[PDB]
Amino acid sequence: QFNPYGDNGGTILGIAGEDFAVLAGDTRNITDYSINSRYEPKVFDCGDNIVMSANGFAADGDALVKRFKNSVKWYHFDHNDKKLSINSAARNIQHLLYGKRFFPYYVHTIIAGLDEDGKGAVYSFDPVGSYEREQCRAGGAAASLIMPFLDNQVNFKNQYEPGTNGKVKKPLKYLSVEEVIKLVRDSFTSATERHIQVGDGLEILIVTKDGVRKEFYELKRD
Amino acid sequence: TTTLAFRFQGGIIVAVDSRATAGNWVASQTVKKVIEINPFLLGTMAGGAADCQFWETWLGSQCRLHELREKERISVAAASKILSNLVYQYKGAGLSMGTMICGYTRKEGPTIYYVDSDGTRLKGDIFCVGSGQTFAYGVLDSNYKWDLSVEDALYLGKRSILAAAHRDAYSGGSVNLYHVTEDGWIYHGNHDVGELFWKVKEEEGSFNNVIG
Amino acid sequence: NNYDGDTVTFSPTGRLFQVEYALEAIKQGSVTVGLRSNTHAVLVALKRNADELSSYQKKIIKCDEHMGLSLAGLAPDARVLSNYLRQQCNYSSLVFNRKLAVERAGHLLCDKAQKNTQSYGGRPYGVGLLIIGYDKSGAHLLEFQPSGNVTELYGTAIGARSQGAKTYLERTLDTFIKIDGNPDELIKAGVEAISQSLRDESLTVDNLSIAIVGKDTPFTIYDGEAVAKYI
Amino acid sequence: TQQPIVTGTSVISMKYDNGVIIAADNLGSYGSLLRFNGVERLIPVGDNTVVGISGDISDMQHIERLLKDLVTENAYDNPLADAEEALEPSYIFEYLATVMYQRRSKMNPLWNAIIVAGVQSNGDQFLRYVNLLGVTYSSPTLATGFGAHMANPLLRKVVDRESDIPKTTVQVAEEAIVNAMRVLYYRDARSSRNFSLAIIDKNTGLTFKKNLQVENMKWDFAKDIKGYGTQKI
Amino acid sequence: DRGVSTFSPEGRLFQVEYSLEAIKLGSTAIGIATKEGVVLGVEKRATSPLLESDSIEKIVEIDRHIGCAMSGLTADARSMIEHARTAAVTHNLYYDEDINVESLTQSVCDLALRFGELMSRPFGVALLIAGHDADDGYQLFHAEPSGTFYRYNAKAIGSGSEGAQAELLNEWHSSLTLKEAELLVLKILKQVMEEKLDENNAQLSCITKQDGFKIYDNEKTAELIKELKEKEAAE
Amino acid sequence: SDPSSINGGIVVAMTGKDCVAIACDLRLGSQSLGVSNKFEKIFHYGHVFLGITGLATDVTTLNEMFRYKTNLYKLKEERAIEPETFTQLVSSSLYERRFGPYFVGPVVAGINSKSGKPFIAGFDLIGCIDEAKDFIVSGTASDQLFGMCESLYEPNLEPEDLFETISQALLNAADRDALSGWGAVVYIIKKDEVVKRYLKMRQD
Amino acid sequence: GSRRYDSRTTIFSPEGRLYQVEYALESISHAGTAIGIMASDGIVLAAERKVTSTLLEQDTSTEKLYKLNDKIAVAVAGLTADAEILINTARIHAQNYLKTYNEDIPVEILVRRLSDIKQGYTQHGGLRPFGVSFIYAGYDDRYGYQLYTSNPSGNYTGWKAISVGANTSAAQTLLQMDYKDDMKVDDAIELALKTLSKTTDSSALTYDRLEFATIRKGANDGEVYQKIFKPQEIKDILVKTGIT
Amino acid sequence: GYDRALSIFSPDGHIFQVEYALEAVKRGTCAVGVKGKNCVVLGCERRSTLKLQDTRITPSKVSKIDSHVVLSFSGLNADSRILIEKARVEAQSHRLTLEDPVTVEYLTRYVAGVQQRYTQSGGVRPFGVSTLIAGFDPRDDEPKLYQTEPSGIYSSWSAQTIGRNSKTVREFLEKNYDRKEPPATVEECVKLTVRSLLEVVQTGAKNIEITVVKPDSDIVALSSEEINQYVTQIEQEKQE
Amino acid sequence: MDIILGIRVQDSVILASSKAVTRGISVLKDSDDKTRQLSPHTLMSFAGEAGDTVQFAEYIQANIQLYSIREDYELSPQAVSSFVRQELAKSIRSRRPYQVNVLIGGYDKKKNKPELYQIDYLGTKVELPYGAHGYSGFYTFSLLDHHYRPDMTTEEGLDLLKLCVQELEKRMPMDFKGVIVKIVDKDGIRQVDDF
Ligand SMILES: N=C1N[C@H]2n3c(c(Br)c4ccccc43)C(=O)N3CCC[C@]23N1
Ligand SMILES: [Mg+2]
Ligand SMILES: [Mg+2]
Ligand SMILES: [Mg+2]
Repeated sequence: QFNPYGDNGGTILGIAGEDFAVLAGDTRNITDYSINSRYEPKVFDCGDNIVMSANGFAADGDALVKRFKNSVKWYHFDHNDKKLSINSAARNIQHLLYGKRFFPYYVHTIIAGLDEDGKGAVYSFDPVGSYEREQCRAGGAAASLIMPFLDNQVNFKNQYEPGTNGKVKKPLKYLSVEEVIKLVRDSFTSATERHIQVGDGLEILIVTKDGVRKEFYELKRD
Repeated sequence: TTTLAFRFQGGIIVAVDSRATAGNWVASQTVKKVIEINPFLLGTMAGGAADCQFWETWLGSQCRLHELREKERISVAAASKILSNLVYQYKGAGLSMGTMICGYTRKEGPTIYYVDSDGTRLKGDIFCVGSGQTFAYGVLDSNYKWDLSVEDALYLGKRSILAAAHRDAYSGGSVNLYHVTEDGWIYHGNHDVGELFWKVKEEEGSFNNVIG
Repeated sequence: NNYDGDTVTFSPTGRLFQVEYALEAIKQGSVTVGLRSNTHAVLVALKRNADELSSYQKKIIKCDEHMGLSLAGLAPDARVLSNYLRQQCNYSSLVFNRKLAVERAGHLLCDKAQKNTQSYGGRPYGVGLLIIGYDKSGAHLLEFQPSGNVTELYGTAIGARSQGAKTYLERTLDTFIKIDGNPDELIKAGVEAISQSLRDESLTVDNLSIAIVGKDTPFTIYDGEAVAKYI
Repeated sequence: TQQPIVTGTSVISMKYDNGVIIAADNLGSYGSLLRFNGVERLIPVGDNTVVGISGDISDMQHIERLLKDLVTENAYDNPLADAEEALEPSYIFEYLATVMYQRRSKMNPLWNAIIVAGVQSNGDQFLRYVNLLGVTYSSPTLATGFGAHMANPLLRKVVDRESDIPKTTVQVAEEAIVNAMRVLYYRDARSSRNFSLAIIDKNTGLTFKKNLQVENMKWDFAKDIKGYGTQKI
Repeated sequence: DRGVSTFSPEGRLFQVEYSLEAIKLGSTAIGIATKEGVVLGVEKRATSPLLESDSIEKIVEIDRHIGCAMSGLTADARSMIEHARTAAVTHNLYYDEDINVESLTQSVCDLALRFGELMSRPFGVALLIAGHDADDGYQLFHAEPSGTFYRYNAKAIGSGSEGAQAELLNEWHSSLTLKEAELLVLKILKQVMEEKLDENNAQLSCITKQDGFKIYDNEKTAELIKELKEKEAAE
Repeated sequence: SDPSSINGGIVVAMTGKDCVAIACDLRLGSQSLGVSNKFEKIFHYGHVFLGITGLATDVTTLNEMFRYKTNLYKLKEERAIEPETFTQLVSSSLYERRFGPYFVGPVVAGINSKSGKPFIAGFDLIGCIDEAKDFIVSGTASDQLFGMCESLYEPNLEPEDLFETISQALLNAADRDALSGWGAVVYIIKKDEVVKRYLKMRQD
Repeated sequence: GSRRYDSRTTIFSPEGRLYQVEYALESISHAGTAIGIMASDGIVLAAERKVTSTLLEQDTSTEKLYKLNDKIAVAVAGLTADAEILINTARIHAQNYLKTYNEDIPVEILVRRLSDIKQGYTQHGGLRPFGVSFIYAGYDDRYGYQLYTSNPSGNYTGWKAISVGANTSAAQTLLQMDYKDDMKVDDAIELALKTLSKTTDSSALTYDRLEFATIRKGANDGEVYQKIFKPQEIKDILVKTGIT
Repeated sequence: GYDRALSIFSPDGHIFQVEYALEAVKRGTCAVGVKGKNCVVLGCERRSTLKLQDTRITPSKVSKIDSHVVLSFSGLNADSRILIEKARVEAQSHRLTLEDPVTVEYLTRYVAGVQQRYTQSGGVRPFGVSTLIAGFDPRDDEPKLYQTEPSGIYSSWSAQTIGRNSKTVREFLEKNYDRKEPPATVEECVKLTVRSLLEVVQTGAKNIEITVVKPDSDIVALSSEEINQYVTQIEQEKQE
Repeated sequence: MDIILGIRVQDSVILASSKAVTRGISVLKDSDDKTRQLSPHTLMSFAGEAGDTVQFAEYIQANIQLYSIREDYELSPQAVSSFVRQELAKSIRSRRPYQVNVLIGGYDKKKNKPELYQIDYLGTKVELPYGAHGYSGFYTFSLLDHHYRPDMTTEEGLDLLKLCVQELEKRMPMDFKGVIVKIVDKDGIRQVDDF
């Protein structure tokens, strides 16, 4: 019997800062126990200061990104070159996903950018289109390894101020872009150690008011 | 998942938890399980997250079209029936929905309809849906009165979700409260279950089984 | 006369009057100019207002990053044909990862217009189009007629009083074709060309509409104070 | 939904400094029966692209006809069909990838794994993969089926990352490809000795080699191997 | 007879040109755009005194940020309004935002030339579409059965249009207040109407960023009519 | 689960000298539960009689369908349909639902008004005609009916003797079937008189 | 194209009349007269066949009176072929109703249905209307004995006595003169035949030029019987009433 | 399918097929509607050119669309049945989906929409019918009276008439109907409705039909004798 | 849903229907009315698959109300039951059948007789002096077979109905939360508010 789905592995991570946002992902592509590519880009600049990644089954992932990029193009044609805001992009992606409710895109989608007040924004989707704005979200193979670490080191969960013994929480102070990138790199380094599908390379797309910048880092290739 | 809604003297209380799971894995603790259909109507999320989100936003669009055409606020009866008739068309295809459509109009007063993906549409005073529904029902049934104050009713809904969050493994995170009046719903905050549990334990004297 | 009731009827001399009447709608339209060098291609269009309270009707439509057109005649027909071009450009990019050649875009517009001239019930399109673009064989300018006839040119003009601009371009042919790597001078030549078609009115800041595409220049439209530099 | 009947095994390929190399054997298997011994599975498109196909042979012949029709169609009303508006490797791949994903989405796939190898107009090397699921990826080396498990490890020792490509000559690359084909003949039960090899170079163009054979084989050591444990004679 | 989609020798569609004549017979509608809002006004024109005039609905809401006034065969407008309302709501569903006034207008105008031998004839009604969005501010559009739409600072349609448009030519400037626009619509409506203008045979409306689209009460308009009378008697 | 034995019931038909007889039980049930003791399974359109066993909803539907069709037949033909012709109509009507059939076992009985010849016929659920000279059986106790009829039947029985034979065939067959019984009706049919008799039987 | 040859069968005149309906009514005015009379104990249907021949097989012939079901019959005036199309549709509708509700179709519901079919041909489709007028004679347990007529416009009305076809003006005046509410079937039989005898364009009214039918509760007890008269039976009733 | 555009514009901007449909309405028997303080009355003309009619079974001029709304008309009788059927189906569809009966305005808006659709759809002609739609909204005691016409325009009326000689009876209503004080009782409203028809009808015998609709689904048709008593009292006051 | 009972006495038809609505684990409601008035003298109770029950009942109600308005006439109970049977017989060979069983209690004003019809989801119709759907008949029919008389008063019918409900409450495993009882007679439909 023909199975229309597959699993290309990969892990992605989106974090929203005060006036910035990052969307990162490893560059390894796999089937079963084989490596297809050590460098296959997974996070894409979609225009209008929006970055996107659809992790899971790569064929569905490529199809969705391609259709969203197309939706941005037609949004410009139909509405006098108006900039597609991140909230509007998120609602649009819901309809793209729910359109195939009974034959779903087998992916976990994350988009990142800035909202209309210039504040950092990350949105997270399930395969059939349910979505939410979030501060922090890992997706894919090693998501279960990364999220607890982020709960602890970004949101300071289970951390209290010394001397008070559980009475006063550690205050939620804002993180810089340099600080966030450190946590992203350590997240993927740790995931590379303990998850076989994670490795080769890490590509990070950073979004600010100035535009979209890229950073690349080597990961272990075993 | 635990969601509830009940009618009382001062309108409707809606209370939900915030947890979403994929198997044993806790996907999110910050899920918005009350869908703001419009400033006067609320819907609750249980079963399929997308099915509830998508079709209740769609419901908001239909309600907006109704009041543009008829120059009058849509009834809770009519709004709930638009949704139930829609999901009935899809029956068999695999939609998953268990929701309370909540509103307060002039002609009806405070009204709640339980709508469900196999086509069920039930009017009622108290409804509770989700994996932790049985726990919340216990607190509701033993403490509910029509003549509850808005303050006490809000607490009752909060306390009932807490009961479910404690015992049901797939319920937790935080509690979202809403109070539905004739002039529209009012949001009454996000309440972390971790902090709420200890606060309630001390002030109420409950949960003596748990060491704090 | 007796042969102009529909598009499915030849006259005794072999003419199609409904098509000729559709051609007449273009002549009533406002003037628009097209010209190109070897590096860039330019559209210049005189926009028309209803009155002093009204806006000036837009004339130029973007089809892709590397292609777009200007219209003269029935504006809704231009919207239909430009939408079709947008789709075809888009099909080429999505399916073949290939930017649609300007010549092939002209062939597609010809065939779409032709079907409306040989069938009962329908009507010809009532608009003329000037398509500019930059593809793998450089800069291009096309002229579309709703008869179906599409022609590749160095320069041209359509609309009311377009003959004046067309004669100017025919004189200047050897000069403006050589304007390579200088967008401003090529637009100047186009603004000077469209000026040969003006009477009573002159080019103002909300009157003028300019578009350009080239080697390292995406199709962009200039309106308002962005064209004051060229007035 | 179907099942593959007559099938072709591995297709292997890699990039080198001035272009790409691709190879595949000439067998059409019918289950374990080695039925057809003269099957060409590398199909050139113009003088800049070679498409290598594994999996179902009936579907391969269909794809072959699609590519033939693509060349005919591109030439229509196209004065620059043999120049600026010729078919690029990237155009040919994207078309195939579209078809493959559409067919899997109708639950009626073309049961193949495909590698498109070529050189672009600007001299850039093109090498990308697509299969029955519509899954696509690129890498300095690419291989299908058994080749993925056995050829890639050998080819990756020559070009391990992007920066190794300019350091790799056509002689070194071809040598590596030919050795990989020998290894596959040793170890793949659905492979043959006869194969085809194609080189697409930005300077010397398309070189298509037919009727190549696996040679320099080691078998002599077999004479000393006796029994399965304790047997001496 | 002859095709419904036939061109004349001058290059105009017969049916479109004829529908424009039907619009000339319609009751007057006026729109004025300012930096404080857009005002829409109409002549009700009841055929008899026994007709309850508040049931005459020639000004209509499309969305909270978009209103619309009509002139001509007003029955034809109902499906156009339905499409406009659906388009406005649908876009909000797809994009979680308000739709641009121009985009809404363009969507309505796409229906216009969908006739032949689709509907059997063009619409016999013209629309003034007024609204506000964040990108282009307060806007007024004139949607015709030809499929063409022009943006206007001020515009009049219907039987008293050319006399009203000449008056709007002189009176409009870029610094008009909302109050000044209200009186100006009332003044020009009073000029071109057959019957004497009052709160029962004329109707006002406006669209502001803060309050959205609002049809004025008869009591509210009656005060503005009294204010108009006094300021005209003031010189 | 098996649609032909959810409701239960039986029909039997026999030929005699210048006469035919058709009989049926009165039970309708939901498997083990007895629901009705007044569910008659024999219908008539003019002088042509039709018994139907099987799924009760289809029994009712087909009666309504053949009443529909024989009424139109009569209006157009200006005469009552004959047993031979009606038999072909039943066959045609059943086969048109070849791949979504009515779960029934119809039985036709009657005398041709012109020739005076007695006629009976049977069908499977899909339209195959069984035109026996002697007898036709149908229903959940068809095996029992075949046994009774084969031994009790003899040709050229007079109307009042045929009544006894067919009655005893039905009664004793029904008493060996859980899903049949709860009353019984016998039609004795001659060229221009038909007598209907309800039989007394055990009610378990 | 094809527009050139379109007669446009469904348009108003400047006066607000439907051309084709009016012209179809003109056609019907040349058809043989049909009369219906309703009494307290039954209904009579009488109709004149159009200029016949001696070689026409009368006993197997039917051009005027048709059975729709056991309770309802119709008299036809106009194109016979058109009438049979509608008659078959009406027969089917009656059976559809009987299957659905397990009750005989009420007379008016059948009449409304056929009349709506006629109406459709005047408003859409671009086809010519049916050149037929019906007189419906029927019985149901709600209103009892009922007479209706319908014409190509699709309009229908109820009657105590009515005529369609040729010389309706003269026929209706004669019926209006002699009809009374307490009238019985045997009296109505006489009135119908006397009216046809005076209005006919033929020299004399004979059995071979007539079709006759009665709907009576003269059926043994609480039921209704339709009687389509045979040629010999029409000959006898002509002698009984003193016309021949 | 037959697609011919029958309703089209003429050079002077008129749609003649719609205008000729109004001429069919002009030919139809007169219909009148009058709303009192707590009721609405619908009066209808019956042409006495047709006697020997069976009045028990003949289609009545006023039709119930629901238990609380009625519809009368002037124009083609066969055309009106199609509109009445559609209106009745929509009324039940509304109850089924909204769980509330139609408002009088909604039902009017639907019927008017159907009429409009038949003026720009291919292969169809407009309805030769104008309607008067009257009743009370659910749980409301305010009287409602609306009018529709072939073009599809509709509006609310304190009192209105349609059909032949409607110009005359509208003349009567315009001078006799006071808005500040409408007919306070059922008697006064029926009297004014009968009076308005007597300007046009001929004999006050079986030529006048009267239907009274009150709040909460209270609809009754007056008999010959009841109407005859109004006819008698009106002329006895007139002899002065 | 669960238990629906019917009994036809001398001058009326009595329908009894359970109040419970259970969604798997919990009883969501204990006051549910499993009936729809089709016409002034005709009542229909129902039980079957969730959603389909109310959808079917309201669909039938709408159709009978439409007929009543069109003809200004109330259909007989027999005619209504035949319409309902055909709809279910049509439904059973559909893509997704209505899984709904019904009882139709009506008073025929023409014949001055009460009438009770039992129809299952297949379109199996029978006219009965008393009837039920599901397992309800298994517990109650032996009592009805014993005590039932055709000349019973309405009060005697209610008493026999109480005995049936008591037996159900004793031997049935499920708690159906009592029954709503409605009477259909010459004066129309009324609910017994204390049972
Ligand atoms: N962070 C979220 N993403 C969605 N989401 C949800 C689940 Br469970 C899940 C599992 C894998 C990937 C995404 C997922 C899920 O339940 N969600 C509800 C709101 C949207 C979502 N939350
Ligand atoms: Mg690792
Ligand atoms: Mg037995
Ligand atoms: Mg037993």
